[PDB]
Amino acid sequence: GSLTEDGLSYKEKFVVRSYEVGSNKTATVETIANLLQEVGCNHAQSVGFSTDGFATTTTMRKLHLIWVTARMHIEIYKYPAWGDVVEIETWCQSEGRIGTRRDWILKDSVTGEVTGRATSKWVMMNQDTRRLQKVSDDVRDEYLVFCPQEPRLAFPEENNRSLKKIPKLEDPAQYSMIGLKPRRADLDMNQHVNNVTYIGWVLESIPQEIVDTHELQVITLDYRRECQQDDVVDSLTTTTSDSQFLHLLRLSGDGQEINRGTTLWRKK
Amino acid sequence: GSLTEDGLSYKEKFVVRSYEVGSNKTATVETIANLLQEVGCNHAQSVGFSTDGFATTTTMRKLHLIWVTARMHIEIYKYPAWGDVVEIETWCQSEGRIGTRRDWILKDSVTGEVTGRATSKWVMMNQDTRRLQKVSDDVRDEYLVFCPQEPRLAFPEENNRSLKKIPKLEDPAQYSMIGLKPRRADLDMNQHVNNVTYIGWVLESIPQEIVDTHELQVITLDYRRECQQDDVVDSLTTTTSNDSQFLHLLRLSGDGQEINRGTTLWRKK
Ligand SMILES: FC(F)(F)c1ccnc(N2CCNCC2)n1
Ligand SMILES: FC(F)(F)c1ccnc(N2CCNCC2)n1
Repeated sequence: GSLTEDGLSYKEKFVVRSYEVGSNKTATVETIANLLQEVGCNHAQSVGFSTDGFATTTTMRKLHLIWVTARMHIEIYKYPAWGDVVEIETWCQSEGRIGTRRDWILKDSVTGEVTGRATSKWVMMNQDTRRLQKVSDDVRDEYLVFCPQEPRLAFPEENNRSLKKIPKLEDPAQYSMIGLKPRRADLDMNQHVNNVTYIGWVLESIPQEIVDTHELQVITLDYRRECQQDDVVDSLTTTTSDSQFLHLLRLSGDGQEINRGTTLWRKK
Repeated sequence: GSLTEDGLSYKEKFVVRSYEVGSNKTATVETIANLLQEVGCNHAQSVGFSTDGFATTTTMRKLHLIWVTARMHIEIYKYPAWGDVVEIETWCQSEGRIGTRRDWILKDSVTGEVTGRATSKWVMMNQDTRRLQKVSDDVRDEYLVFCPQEPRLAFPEENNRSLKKIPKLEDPAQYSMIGLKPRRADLDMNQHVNNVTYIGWVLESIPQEIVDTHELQVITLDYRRECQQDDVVDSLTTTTSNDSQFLHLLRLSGDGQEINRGTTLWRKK
């Protein structure tokens, strides 16, 4: 992997592994999400971010601040097959004092065609109190050194899916998967549940017949609260329709919302 | 006219006037460009900018700075007819240290449909030395108070026309209109040549047959240097192409110094 000539974006090639593919011998959406996170980490390291798992700036470390994902949106046109090489380009953009964005474009290395795109919204959080906050002047200045200053968006279209408001699923849910618990493989190097695990948990309540007869085209996931190592989650799903679903992850005990999202599926 | 509910954009309605229309009884592209400038001025006044003809901030007046247009890009799907009401929404965005952008959406007031869109790039300049510069931290902070912080673009599409690099027309030009001079009606309240005058001058070298048989769809104009009140301009045009496309160059009649370059795309009626 490497920064591009202008130093404002990063590219990396990945060979899809045997254990990374589903029943149709193509990468799962979780494999895709792990690759987006990996190229994001490799970009942060190349532009001088911390190497402790938190990917923080100098000012963020002095103020005890960390980034937390607020939203992940992924659209796949073609999932790469086992053994195929997929190239991913990523870049960041500052969004005033609201937070920052990380965008990605996925290409077939052989054909050069775009096979997918993704966007993520990140918000500042004080690491100790867990309280959200605005992005300060000093942090906005650090982002100007490695981000394009003119807008560059993976999802440019006006009123596109990536910015849609997601409603809250009302009981009773059409489908559910109860008692989901993370194991050590679900934790990152800082013992927090990895963001990709929540995508897997959302997908657990989709009926196996849908997965067998449809391809996942779009997934939009909001993040509200974290699942701890000893927490238990229930994954709920209702058809809103292509097939479209509304999703909700909540703690098994008190029913506290951890995530909400939507998925759009195309018949194979 | 008024700021919208969130206070991050501005809207205004205009009734197209008799002297504002061309041969097909619809607004000229110069009428459209004047309306964009007017709604831009009304937005700046509503968010606390100076009222002297230079749309300046408190920090800009302190540092003797002004904005200058670097590029204007306009795309029209339907020109409003004489007597029609056109609604225009405008907003600004900060582009880091490079400069700022002002975007516009034009709608038919009756149907609610988008009839056109425009975007403009602005660069900081010291008013005394005329030297270009980067946008300072204090100016970027002033723009955050009245601009949307998430990107809002009139031209979102990937490699869209509004960002295309424009080449320099090589002599000899296919067409030309020589000896163009501005009169007092071409000057703004600060005695500088109005930006819309340059659009008119570019269009002067398009043959009348093209204007009679085609409608202008897209115009992209780069601004490099200003024409003074006593300067004389030559307008040059060469066809580069059902659509007709042209390359344009405005230069001073004497020494041939470039003042503007641009392109136009026309569709057969
Ligand atoms: F994205 C987000 F909404 F900002 C988000 C994601 C994940 N956690 C949070 N928290 C939990 C701790 N205290 C309130 C904020 N918030
Ligand atoms: F857009 C632009 F290129 F920045 C521009 C437009 C108009 N004038 C100028 N300059 C800068 C150099 N000194 C003379 C005035 N520059």
